[PDB]
Amino acid sequence: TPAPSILELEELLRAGKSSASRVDEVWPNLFIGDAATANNRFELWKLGITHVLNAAHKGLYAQGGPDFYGSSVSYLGVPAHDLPDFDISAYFSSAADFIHRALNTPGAKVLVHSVVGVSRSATLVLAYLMLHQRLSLRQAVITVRQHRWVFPNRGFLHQLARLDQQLRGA
Repeated sequence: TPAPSILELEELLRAGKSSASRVDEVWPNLFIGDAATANNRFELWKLGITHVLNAAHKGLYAQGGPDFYGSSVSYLGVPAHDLPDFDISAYFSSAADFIHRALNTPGAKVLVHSVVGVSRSATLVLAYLMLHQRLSLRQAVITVRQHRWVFPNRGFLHQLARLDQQLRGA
């Protein structure tokens, strides 16, 4: 079965959740959210978030230790731009390892976020699902789309389909 075309991807992406929420659990203890969500440390505390992957990080790519004040014990900042020519695939492995290590830690919960929680953040979660949860791209999309409306840009879609080809041997 070949990897899906961009057109097919986009049709898969539009079929799921008609919903606007700021943050959604899309896989056990794994959340995708927006900037508003990431910038309210009290609500992250209420949610039980222990690990934060900012897919729209401003600055150099960087990991962080525990938050000066907040509940977060570990931060990863991926300085992606939401552009089709941006090489987000360079961060798939490191982002996916961060997520994996956290979800294999009893009691941890991970929030991956970006400005609107639609493209940069979802792209990394899709790659995680493919890398570590044995899912094809289509299956990663079907998984996520039930719980949040997501829509990686076409450049990112290409990169995820390349990854789907590499992992499955097309």
